[PDB]
Amino acid sequence: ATVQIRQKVPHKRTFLFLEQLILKHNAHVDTISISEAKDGLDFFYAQKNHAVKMIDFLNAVVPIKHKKSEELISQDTHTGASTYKFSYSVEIVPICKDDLVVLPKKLAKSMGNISQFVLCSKISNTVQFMDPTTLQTADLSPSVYWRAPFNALADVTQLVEFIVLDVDSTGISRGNRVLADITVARTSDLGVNDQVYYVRSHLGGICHAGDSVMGYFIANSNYNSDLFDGLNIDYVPDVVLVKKL
Amino acid sequence: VNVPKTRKTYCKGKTCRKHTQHKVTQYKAGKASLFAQGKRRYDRKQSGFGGQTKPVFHKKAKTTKKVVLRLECVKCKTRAQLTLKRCKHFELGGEKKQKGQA
Amino acid sequence: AKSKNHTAHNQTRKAHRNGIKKPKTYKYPSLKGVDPKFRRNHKHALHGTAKALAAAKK
Amino acid sequence: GKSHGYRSRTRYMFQRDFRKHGAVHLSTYLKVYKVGDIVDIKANGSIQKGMPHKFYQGKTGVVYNVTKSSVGVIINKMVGNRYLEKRLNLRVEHIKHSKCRQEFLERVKANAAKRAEAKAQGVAVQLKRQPAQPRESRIVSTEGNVPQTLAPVPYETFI
Amino acid sequence: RRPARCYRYQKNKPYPKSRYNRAVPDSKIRIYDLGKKKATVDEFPLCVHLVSNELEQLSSEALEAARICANKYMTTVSGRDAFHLRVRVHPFHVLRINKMAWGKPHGLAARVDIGQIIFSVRTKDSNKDVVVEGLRRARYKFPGQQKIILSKKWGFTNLDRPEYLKKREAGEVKDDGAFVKFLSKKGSLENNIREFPEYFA
RNA sequence: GGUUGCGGCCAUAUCUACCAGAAAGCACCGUUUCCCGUCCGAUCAACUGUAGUUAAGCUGGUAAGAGCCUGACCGAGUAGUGUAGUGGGUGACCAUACGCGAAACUCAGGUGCUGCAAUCU
RNA sequence: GAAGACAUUGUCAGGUGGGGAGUUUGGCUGGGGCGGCACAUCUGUUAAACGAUAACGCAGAUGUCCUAAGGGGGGCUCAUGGAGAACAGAAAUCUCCAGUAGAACAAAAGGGUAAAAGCCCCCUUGAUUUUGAUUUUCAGUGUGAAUACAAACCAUGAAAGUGUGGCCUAUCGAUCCUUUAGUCCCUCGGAAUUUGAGGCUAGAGGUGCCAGAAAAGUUACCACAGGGAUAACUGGCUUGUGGCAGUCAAGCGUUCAUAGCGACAUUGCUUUUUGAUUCUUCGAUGUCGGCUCUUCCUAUCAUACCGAAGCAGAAUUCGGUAA
RNA sequence: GUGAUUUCUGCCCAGUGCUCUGAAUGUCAAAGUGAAGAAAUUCAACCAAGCGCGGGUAAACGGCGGGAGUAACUAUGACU
RNA sequence: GCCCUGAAAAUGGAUGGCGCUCAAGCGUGUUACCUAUACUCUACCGUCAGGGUUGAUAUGAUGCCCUGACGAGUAGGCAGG
RNA sequence: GUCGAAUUUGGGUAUAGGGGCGAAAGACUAAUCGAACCAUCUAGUAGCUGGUUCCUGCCGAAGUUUCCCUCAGGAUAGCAGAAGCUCGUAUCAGUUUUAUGAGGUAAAGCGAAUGAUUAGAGGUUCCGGGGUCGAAAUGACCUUGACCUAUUCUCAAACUUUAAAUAUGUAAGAAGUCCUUGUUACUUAAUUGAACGUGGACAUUUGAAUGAAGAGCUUUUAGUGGGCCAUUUUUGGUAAGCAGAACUGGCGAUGCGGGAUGAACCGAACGUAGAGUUAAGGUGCCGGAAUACACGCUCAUCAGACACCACAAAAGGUGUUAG
Repeated sequence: ATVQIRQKVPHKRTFLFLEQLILKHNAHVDTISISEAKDGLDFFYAQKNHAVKMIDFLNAVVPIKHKKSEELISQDTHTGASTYKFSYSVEIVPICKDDLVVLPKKLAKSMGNISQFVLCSKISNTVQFMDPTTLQTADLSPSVYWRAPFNALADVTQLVEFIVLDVDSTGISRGNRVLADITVARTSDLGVNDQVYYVRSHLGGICHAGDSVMGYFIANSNYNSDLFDGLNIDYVPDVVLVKKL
Repeated sequence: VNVPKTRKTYCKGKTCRKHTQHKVTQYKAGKASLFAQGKRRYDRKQSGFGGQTKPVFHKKAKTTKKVVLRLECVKCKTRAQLTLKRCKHFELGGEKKQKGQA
Repeated sequence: AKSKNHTAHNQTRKAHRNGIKKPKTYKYPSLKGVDPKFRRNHKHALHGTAKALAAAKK
Repeated sequence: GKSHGYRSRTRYMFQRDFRKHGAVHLSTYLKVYKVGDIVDIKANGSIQKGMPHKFYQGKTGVVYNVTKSSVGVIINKMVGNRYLEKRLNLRVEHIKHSKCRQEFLERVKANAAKRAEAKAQGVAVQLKRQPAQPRESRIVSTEGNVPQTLAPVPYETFI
Repeated sequence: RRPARCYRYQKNKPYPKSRYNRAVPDSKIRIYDLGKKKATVDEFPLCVHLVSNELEQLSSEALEAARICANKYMTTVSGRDAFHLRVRVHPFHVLRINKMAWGKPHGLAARVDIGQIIFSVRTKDSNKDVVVEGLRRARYKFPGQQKIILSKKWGFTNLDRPEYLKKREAGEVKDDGAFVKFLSKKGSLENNIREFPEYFA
């Protein structure tokens, strides 16, 4: 038996996180050995039944999709139990925790009538997206994802330093001090001549003056997704603030 | 990457034929503009029964476009195109680089 | 159904049936690739020495 | 995956030397190349511009073109049952004369002198080379020279 | 563990531990010098070798088992301070097992050639018959066919028995602690007087 | 023959340690108005060859020196290797036949040669 | 009687629509699936001292980054060690001597580099225009990359000179369709003007299955052309493994190496295990087990005669001839 | 749909379906209306159903776990 | 060195069989002898190449004649029948 | 099993093919059902199996390169035949010698760099950590460790100063050499160079060896693109009549003498015959040919008898023979 775990992302973030949580509940009790790979790691389970216990652990914490195959070794004649060698192929959804993700049109109008240009907040069993301009959330089960798989537009490496000047709140809040207009300016164009950006963000409560936040700076990127090309360009924000520090 | 807004390169406009100052802007695609020839053909062929008659490309693998610049001369106003390599971040103008900093 | 991928056996005996023969030479080789500053002068040098033997020696 | 780059398998062949690193000496630049000079190719590893492909290490060609920092060299190369005529453009650090051609020019000047001098006397030009001949008979002397008898040795180990 | 008949002949290229290998089992043999290993060269004149005669591979553990059996014979007969054994052969070649296609590292092996010395013992002249039977009981542990040759040289020094005495009779031999340094004519003349006071006299 | 300028091959020319250097040449050296350049006339610039020295530089000599370099019936026709056998051996591998042939080691010697122009008891 | 300019029917237009129709559901591969990319590429090695060379061989890289990390000139020397200076220590700043690269050069590895190709300053656009010749993979086609010139216009430097992107080896893409720049030229064919449309020359929008289709499952109800090119059974080669037998002796056997046992090592046999391989059969060799019956083998449980013992007898253990 | 009788038929409206005496303008075709143009056209506003939001729905499809701390110690079919 | 022990497999069997013991065995040396479609010489066929020949041969110069070498073959190509 | 009822059954009549009917099996629908029977479109298509008709003469292959949703298939280059054309010692060559280049394998090296590795010794402390004299020291005095100097044992496919053999580049003269001096828009301070010439000189030893059933050039087109074996060099594998490569020879396509027997080994390549002599192997008999000659060894209650090849080991013998 083998639970082949794969994720198609070069920068592993969720793949690091699964190694920490596999040890907390300590699901690795029945591993004969642990091998790794290019884009994941492989496990070895002395009986068939120890592997099905593990997939039911992975179903609760991370979006997966699995299927099985087998092969013959012995072909025993008397009993009939021909001692096959099973294999389980697990694939994770390639969206990371703070990706910039442009939704397709049919999927965006199905859930919440949300705008297509969202972030990600809860990387857990369902993937939760969040519109940073106007706060509204929606969940995406893996059964809805793999029937039409898309990609993430950006990743956690295209983030730029930003320096907050003030926090101008509008007042409406979901649970986390929503829709604060933030006057922000990059670390690069701070000392040189004055260039100021002004944007809404969900980061209203934990944000104060003189602080460093990270965010996507859309105005200088030439993306090449067709979902991004099928938008209305003069509605796209310039900056999407992601996190503090 | 970063390119400046003012670039001095060769002009070919029947009066200059020499290096003059150019302005640098970024290339934008342009509208699809139906009543073109392939569109009036494709508008005829879809009509009727039979459904989709042309292939629709799905398996896309790139993540960047090449950056194209259009260089407009300031004297004779004769534009010229000039391409660059693939890059994920293209802004022009700001952040002239300084090496010695904290 | 695997197959034999690559070999160079019997490829030398096939080449030595018709011969590995030279391009074998020419007088007055072609001036494709020569410095074009040289070819532009070399045109006029032959035209003068043809005119020189034409009028003087007959 | 397989790899067939422009300088593959050239780890040792383009190394410089032992105790000959650094800039090149100036007699390389002062040598003069005319059209038709037989030149050998030996790729210098320091000068990257104008550099022959890894096939042409050691081959020998004819100069047909002379330009600013470079020469043109024709090389016969086999593929299949056929010799092609392939032209290169090498910078002058990578090129050098073949002395075997220059020693032929020195042998021609001797052949003109042997013919002209022996025409005045008037017999027996004798101009060709000859391979080495089996040697003559000769009488060897034992005077002050006794033949020293030898024998095969017994076996010793000394390990 | 596979029997050593599988791993007997030198087939593959030498495959040593390096930064490309990164993982080996530990060597079975660790200690190479036995007996009184702080003894001058003027003490034990007679040297006995064990020369191999077939081009083979000795495992690291066949070197270990023979090293003990040659030891425990010689100490019980002539005492543990009457000999000096030195294993001339170091194992470095890594053997691969295909434990069910590339092999995982399995054990270390030696690369023994014809004429190569495996063991070497230097003793007294009177303590000769104990040593030859001592290496004889180490011969059953190795594969192949080995033979014992008495050395014509003084101990481990690459000089013969009469040749060492005439250089030792002049003040040309000084003892570094386990081995002899020699005088050379070529070199500086002052520093050959700090060393060797008995010569030039 | 000494020196200077310009080089060629790039250790027989470098490296460590002492000693000697007539004549001229180099060099150290002396000043800060200008030209220029520095945190600093130290480096660089400029002015004087005057006030001073061969102490260093530099060339040369010594060392049973270190390195390098040519050699050799020095090791060695050894290790290797092409070709041939219904040759040996259970195999591993080794012999012979026709040919080619190292490196280390050992010993003996060596310690820059030269081109163009100038100038010197 | 109810109904009434509504419904109804006719045509076009959005929504819904496995109730139904049509099709598709990659390749390599120690069977096929899962994985992997050996499917485009790069360095070192395998590779057997020119070149060429394979496997799901080994150790690793790539889909980027850069108006400076590009181009030219000028200054200057680094890694590290030693000896010194308030706070100051193993690590801050300052100084001196040694310092052939042991540093750095955007990145994988391998080349290369010392009055530079490194570090620090000054000025910049050659990362530009016009098309040809050549090298590498190669059919001497494409695409990618590169080298050497010519005609122009420029950068830098006192000047020689170098510069047609990154010190060199990888970093990327056809027809059709859309689009922009260029000459502001050619055509819309009864004749003109203005709009629109079509052309020429040079770019971009992309095919990663990378010489480039637009594409989900299941069949234990199954079908046809075929394959022993290829699996499930016997035979064959092999012996890791399984089974069996030797040698050598450290030690156990209350005090003694071998009565009986035998650590650490080492040489073998066997084909009743199980693996490996795909040679024979897929126009079929009826594929478990038992019942029934004959013969063969010895590596001997019993019976015959013997040898040894830590064999007093009894009972037992070890070994020989012997099927 | 389940399958005589006796006896019971627990909790869950989130997903997917179904459904409604629910709010109003996010999406929003043809026809029609307004503006620019000499006109082909172009551009904007308006904009039915359905979707989306909100409510109901398990004898509809189906689902029924984990983690901590409670006056040393202890952690439940307790409690938070 | 030879030889013996080491040395155990299933139908009855294999230095090819018989059999061999100062060999009809192993090591080795000298001569004689046996025979392939191979080599040497001659005849015969054919193919190929180099040649001679106007007199007729009432004919064939698509013929007659001279000299020399060569001959395997599936797939396939051409030629005379 | 059931036998008075959801019973059995005649005749009439209704339901027809993507349709019927079904107390539900994908059952039945004229011996046909996971979609009938009959005719036509139809000689449907196939990269997949089977067959493919007369003789002789002559020449005679391929399983390899690049590309393809390509791997049971084609295009393309290769090998092959045919038809020839221009010419007839042209100048060529699976070869060697002379001269001259190029390379980093075999070996070698570690008191040579990088990287592993053994043993003691000589040193060094304002400066690793432990005892002692110690109020303490940047004191003295032991031990354990680090470094350091001179030695020592052993190594390397991805280490190297050095560096073979075998292979491989070119040259060995007519288009060549030398003297005189014309041309130009290139080049030079300069009729200085450059490149091409005019005119004269220099011939059979006109520039090493051997061979040349001719040399050069073109057009067109068949089959093939499943290969396998042996020696030496080699990769994965414990190993394989296993998998994957390098140079040459071979079988496939090919008989004949020999290995009893066999696609591949050893001899040797073939028109029909006669005579002669041999190759590889053989000469007790089957069997053509010496129960020849000569010097020794071995006696086996499993002898031994011929390469590829059809097997045997470590270890022991006062069996015997020579050292």
